[PDB]
Amino acid sequence: KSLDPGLKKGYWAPEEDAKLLQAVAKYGEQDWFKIREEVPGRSDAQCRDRYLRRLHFSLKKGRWNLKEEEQLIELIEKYGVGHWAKIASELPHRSGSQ
DNA sequence: CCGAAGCTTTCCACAAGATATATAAAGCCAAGAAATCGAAATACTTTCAAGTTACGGTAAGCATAT
Repeated sequence: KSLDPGLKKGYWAPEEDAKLLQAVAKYGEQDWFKIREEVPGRSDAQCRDRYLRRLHFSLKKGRWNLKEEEQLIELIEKYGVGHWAKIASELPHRSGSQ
């Protein structure tokens, strides 16, 4: 992911909407190294997390309403702290980075 | 009549030798098969590198309420 003349460190998504999303219909959630052979300027390490955190559907999103604090309480009540402990290994897509 | 120059081989002698059984106990040497075991190569288990994906850690620059 460094010292590579073929990678691009941009911030926006130039042609990423077509180069990266086609794999959704092409390959499964495995063998990401097959994708970088066709998409230039993108590395698999960042592409995995980009795909995951961009195409996820089940996330706690929206405005902080009068019912979300109970959701946070029941989330931190499942196993413990969750953010950095080992219990994050079983949390489905509830990684600490988010 | 004085002087000068030419022991290996091939056969008779016939009295011994040679090749022949025959037990017969005894161990060994000696070549041909049958059984046995050591070296190991073409294979199987496991070890060990080597890159690689699932799973996160902090941190930085932009949207919007007060």
